[PDB]
Amino acid sequence: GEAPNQALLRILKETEFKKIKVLGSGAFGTVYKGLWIPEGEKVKIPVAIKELATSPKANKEILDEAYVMASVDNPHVCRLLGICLTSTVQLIMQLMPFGCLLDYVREHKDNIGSQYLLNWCVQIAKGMNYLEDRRLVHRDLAARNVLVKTPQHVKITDFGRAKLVPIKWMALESILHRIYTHQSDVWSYGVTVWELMTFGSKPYDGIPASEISSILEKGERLPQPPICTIDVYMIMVKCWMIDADSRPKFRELIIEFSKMARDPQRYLVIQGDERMHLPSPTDSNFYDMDDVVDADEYLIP
Ligand SMILES: Cc1nc2cnc(Nc3ccnc(N4CC[C@@](C)(C(N)=O)C4)n3)cc2n1C(C)C
Repeated sequence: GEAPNQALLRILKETEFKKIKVLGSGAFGTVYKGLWIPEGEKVKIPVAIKELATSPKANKEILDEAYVMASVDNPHVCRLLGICLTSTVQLIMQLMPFGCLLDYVREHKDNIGSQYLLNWCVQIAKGMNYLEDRRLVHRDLAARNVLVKTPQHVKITDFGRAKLVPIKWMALESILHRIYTHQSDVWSYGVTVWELMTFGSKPYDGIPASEISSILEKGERLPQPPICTIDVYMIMVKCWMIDADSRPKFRELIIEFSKMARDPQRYLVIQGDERMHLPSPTDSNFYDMDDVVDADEYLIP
């Protein structure tokens, strides 16, 4: 029927890695900043360790996420580095030093220009088009689930809902009939773009989740962000059509945003644009430090 999933689930020893500090704590559990020094490899890989109370059902949920996360390999998608079989069960992931895009745009508004915004859109569309190739429906795309490796490199994450509720990011078919397609992820992509273009605003702020279904049914949509030209807003609007097949395809979104990213100032109007600066790996003290290699450069055992 379908193609066999030959992905390798890597089991890592507790002694092979160390927890440095806590990066975040939520519904899932706690994420730690860590270092992974494999076997006798003379490498130090900066990692993020996701950790869970212990219950059999919670372990199933974390192992389902590990399954999906180990099954992906794309420059714009977060891959699972391995798992550690403690009583708790820990997921070892790539350290994304700048955290989530949502908090990033909120904290750096005064230094984010049209080039970065448009490049981010291209990058998310690429990651999403890859998930579509792998026949994978995300079911939770949002600016909080896009992580920042460097200000110039972002990746899609959170496969806790990914298959083969976040109302304000969902397509109408999903809210009304629990239908989830790749075109339903396109609706979520539209909202994510709106979150970036507004510098991290909350979609439909003050409006309760039960009112959203009616609001969308009537024909109401998220407003035009002040920096958006009709060109960019038209794209957002198309991702929010009632007819799923009328919405753009991710491959088309790559093309559309790429054309626009070649002339950013023509599509986004930002006060003091281009005079803006963000940390680049060509900056002083951007990075013991000896033998530190990024996960993207550390391949196989
Ligand atoms: C503040 C912060 N700094 C981070 C550095 N690196 C990662 N690394 C990764 C890589 C892939 N996936 C994830 N996780 C974080 C928790 C997750 C379940 C989610 N909802 O974003 C996916 N973290 C996550 C980081 N965070 C989280 C808590 C948003």
